[PDB]
Amino acid sequence: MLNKRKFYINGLWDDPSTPHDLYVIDPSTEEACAVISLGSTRDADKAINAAKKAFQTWKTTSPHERLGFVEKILEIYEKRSSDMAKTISMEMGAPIDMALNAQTATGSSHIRNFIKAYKEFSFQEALIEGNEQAILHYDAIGVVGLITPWNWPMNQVTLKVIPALLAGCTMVLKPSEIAPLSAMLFAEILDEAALPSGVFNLINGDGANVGSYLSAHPDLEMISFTGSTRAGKDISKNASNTLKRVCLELGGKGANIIFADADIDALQRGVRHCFYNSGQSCNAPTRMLVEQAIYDKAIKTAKDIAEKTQVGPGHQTGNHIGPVVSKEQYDKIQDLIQSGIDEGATLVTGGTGLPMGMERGYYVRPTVFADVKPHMRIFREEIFGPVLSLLPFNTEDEAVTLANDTEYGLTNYIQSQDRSKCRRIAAQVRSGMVEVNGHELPGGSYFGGVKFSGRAREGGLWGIKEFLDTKAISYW
Amino acid sequence: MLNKRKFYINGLWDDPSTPHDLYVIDPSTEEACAVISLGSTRDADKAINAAKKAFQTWKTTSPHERLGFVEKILEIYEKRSSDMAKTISMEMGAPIDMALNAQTATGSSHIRNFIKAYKEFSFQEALIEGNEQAILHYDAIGVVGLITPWNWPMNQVTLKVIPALLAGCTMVLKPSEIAPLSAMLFAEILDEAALPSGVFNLINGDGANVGSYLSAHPDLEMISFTGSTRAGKDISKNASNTLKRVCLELGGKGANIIFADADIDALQRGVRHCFYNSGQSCNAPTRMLVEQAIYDKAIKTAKDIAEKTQVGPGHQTGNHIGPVVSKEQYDKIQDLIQSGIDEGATLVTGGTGLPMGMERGYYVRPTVFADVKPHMRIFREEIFGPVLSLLPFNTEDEAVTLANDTEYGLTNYIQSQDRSKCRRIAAQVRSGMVEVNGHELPGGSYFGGVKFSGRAREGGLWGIKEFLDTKAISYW
Ligand code: NA
Ligand code: NA
Repeated sequence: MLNKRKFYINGLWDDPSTPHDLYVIDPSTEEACAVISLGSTRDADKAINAAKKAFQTWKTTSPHERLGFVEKILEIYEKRSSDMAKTISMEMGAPIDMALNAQTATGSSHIRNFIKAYKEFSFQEALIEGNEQAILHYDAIGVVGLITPWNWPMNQVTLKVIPALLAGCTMVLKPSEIAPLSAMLFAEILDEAALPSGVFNLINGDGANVGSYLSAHPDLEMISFTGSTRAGKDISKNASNTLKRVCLELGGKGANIIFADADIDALQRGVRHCFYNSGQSCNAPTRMLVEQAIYDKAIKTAKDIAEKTQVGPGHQTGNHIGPVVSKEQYDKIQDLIQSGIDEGATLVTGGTGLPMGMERGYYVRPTVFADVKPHMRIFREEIFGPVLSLLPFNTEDEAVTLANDTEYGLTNYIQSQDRSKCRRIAAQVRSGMVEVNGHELPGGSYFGGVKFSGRAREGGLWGIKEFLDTKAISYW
Repeated sequence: MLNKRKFYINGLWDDPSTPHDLYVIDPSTEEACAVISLGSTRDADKAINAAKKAFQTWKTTSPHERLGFVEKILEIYEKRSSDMAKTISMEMGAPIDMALNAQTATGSSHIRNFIKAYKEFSFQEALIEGNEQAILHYDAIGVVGLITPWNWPMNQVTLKVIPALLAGCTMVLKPSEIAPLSAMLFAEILDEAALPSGVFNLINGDGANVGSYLSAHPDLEMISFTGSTRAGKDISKNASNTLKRVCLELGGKGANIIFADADIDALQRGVRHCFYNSGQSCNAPTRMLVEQAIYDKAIKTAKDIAEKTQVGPGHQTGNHIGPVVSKEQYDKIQDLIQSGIDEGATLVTGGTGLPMGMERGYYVRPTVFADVKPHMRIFREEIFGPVLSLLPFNTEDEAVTLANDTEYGLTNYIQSQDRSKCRRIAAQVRSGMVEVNGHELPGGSYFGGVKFSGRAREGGLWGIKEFLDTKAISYW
């Protein structure tokens, strides 16, 4: 079992003020793989003090020198990529192939996209096009709090730490206490990159104590948070007394609108996307809304793909899905699956319990429901397991109404070979992102939602600017 | 006395659910000039219901038609400009000349600047320059809550209602209960413009009941608030449970850094700016930091200008300052003036009590303190009366330290004929805006601060975008 009790504060790994041990569980086995410390408010004060002190000199480094640190971080990140993949796989259950090619690789892709964006960005520019007197200046917002979850850990950590570096901020990161090891290795990457003492600090801890304490701390000027909508509301409440900037990346209940004229592979692509990372993706397309004409075909295709979707441990190679991350997550998912049965949805395949043959680990069966109705829990609540809900629609208006019947609005999805129809529907759905016909958003695009999904705009230029204040100077 | 008890809801002036009378006081006389109703949560629900219903059709109007309404609003606004000036003068005490040429005229200037900005704006554009596949879409954020204060009423109302119109939002405005009449006339302007029923709604009320209730209401997606920092924190707290966008324009404690090499008129300009609108400007330059070499000259100039600054009623023509807006404001200012004396600052001129000869009205004497120290209340707290604080500095670093010794950061000011020195200092002061050498920010620039001054970006393109969500479509 790994001894990982220390925090990274002011350039050094140090003990917490008081021991408060927590085992990190490997969800593929149910066994402890490491021990960490849950920090107290004193450990937070230490980290924040180190960051405030560093900021005074870090804010005066040139963009050139900051970019050089980020390039160095990328170089060491790539060198440690398979250590990172194994760590992620172990702590949160990602099957090892996808732990390397998606969990770890998205980190490197975000880093590169920040680099490209930074090269196009200037800290001064015209305030009004064609006025050569007044100027717009961007300033480091200050010392910031960063809070990341367990589901796509390096995706979420790189999206926050890199633009904060480039902006000239210093920071305290609290990663997820159920998957902190990847962040601790990221800490080692930054230390090996010789990032100046106090610029980056890592303390472990929980939401109710350390997370809330950071969000209310008077020496932080911003909190960047990725996590559940429930937690985001409390972050926002705690931050309001010091008028911090609050940037939130929260949950989703994505609709995938599939028309009869969708390309051949639309249905398969959709079902596969739902189960990817065992459904533990805030933007996963979990409500499949299918035109009446191909509804029976959709059910049949979802059934086939589900039955062919293997489940297996994180440590095994291949394209099975892994366990879900925790017992508590497993229990919530089982309850929601049972609710689908009890509320009268059609159970197409899968259901409650461990898949046949698995004796231990938080393995959830790939599950499909059909004839799901808007009032059902499985329609409304984010499940975060490999659980798809299908229902039909008859008109474009009905599809849009169903897609918009949610408080969330992260990514919605549309499949149709009719470009005009794609455009009409894309304009009417209420989300921060829309993926049409399996096309991903380009590198350097933002990632973020509207309404209960949060309104953060992470990635590329958007992401760098969340860590800057603007200043309008009337004569430069 | 004017009978003004009605609310403007769904295209009609109607009675409140239950009478709750409040006299509007004319601060030049201490007498009631009108009676209004303080609304309840039921009146708010009515207004919001009217707005939600209107939004369904208002969001589909073209930009062309929305601009046509705003042009019509401007035309009627200009037609009613001297009614507006008299109303503002009466309800909050602005001397009538400046009630027309600044209080009312800034409204028209903001409207025109939104018009210009709207003509440059498009609701779709490229997501990434040079990518012709993905597209950025702007969508009306939804039904919004607008809350405005008493000090620059039409400035603050036009900054909120016009960009919300152009963005395709519907809205409920609650103006200040101590200066609501100008907003009610603005309501009549919009009604005469034939703006569709329910697009714009006005209910009167207070902060603790109606203001808080709007900020927590589940059918509003955004709150735009201009007011005190204390109130902004509570707006933010109430809004967090529904994850609304919250845009805040709060108070300030502006530093005016005047070097020995400032232009001839720098000192006079500074003192005059402090007393303008009787100091009731969130961005007023209330801390004058003077290079040691010209400190005695600064004191002497401030004294002369103060002694020559006349006080008089709102209804009289001329360039005297008027009363402050209320008894409660007057009492707060007197307390802060007395604090300056008690804490040992040098009283240069003015002080406590009514100016000689004034028998009634909330008239505050133009007051100057010198040798003010950072711990003094008059240095730290926003006074909102005609009260200037002077102190010297010896080095550039000392000036910057003093200017940044505040939780506020709205507008800071720098006077020096050394352009290099202006640039160095402008880059180091921590504010959303910096006015150098008496140069105003250009039309279409934003107005807003950082930290405890809020981070709203009102005006021009910035202001239109605060009422829009962004949507990134991967294939258009
Ligand atoms: Na774990
Ligand atoms: Na009044």
